Amino acid sequence: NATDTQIRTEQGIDIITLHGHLDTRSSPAVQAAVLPRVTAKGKMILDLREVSYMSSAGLRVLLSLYRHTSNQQGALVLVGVSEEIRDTMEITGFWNFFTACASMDEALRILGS
Amino acid sequence: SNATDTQIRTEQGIDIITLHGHLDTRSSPAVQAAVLPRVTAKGKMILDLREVSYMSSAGLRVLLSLYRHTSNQQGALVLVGVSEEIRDTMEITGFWNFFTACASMDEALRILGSE
Repeated sequence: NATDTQIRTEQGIDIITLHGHLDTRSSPAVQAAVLPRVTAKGKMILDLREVSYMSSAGLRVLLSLYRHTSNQQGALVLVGVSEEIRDTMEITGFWNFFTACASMDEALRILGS
Repeated sequence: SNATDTQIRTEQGIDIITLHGHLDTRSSPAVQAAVLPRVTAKGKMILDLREVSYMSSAGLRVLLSLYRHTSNQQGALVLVGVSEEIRDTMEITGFWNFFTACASMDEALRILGSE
């Protein structure tokens, strides 16, 4: 259940990789881990290629993530949002806060490589 | 009917927008297209929602683009009179956390610094 997380920096770009399902039981541990890893004027990539589903509570984690990156003057890219997930974020209107692509490769060009 | 009654005005620097109805799939475009433009630059806007019963996904999405866009113009916004039932809905998601709200017009004008 818990989300297996991996966190690193390569050239001032923080890469948080997530594996699992943003449950409502599993959401808190990921939030606890991700928010402290945002950098001011910071560039982050959140790789969601192996996240299978978000419920309301997992989407709240992204928005949470987005609001403090927004306020930290930082830049965040989502990598590999599942079709299903995007379609669910498009309905609510949350999708339009975010920058997103399908590859780690394109994601680094967006932030400066 | 499904049409929302939307008044817009400016009191001493503040753009005040008043809504009557619910914001669903049918009623939302008109509210967004009407309200969204009056978002000026470095502005002040009270959105009075005292008389809105509810708002579907599409509706709250309207509050969303108003927030996003209110940002593009780096301006202010206070939501007045949001019901508990609508307020719970925006807490489910955490959208609620994007906004500044109060129950009275006075407090808004105050949060915006008026008389």
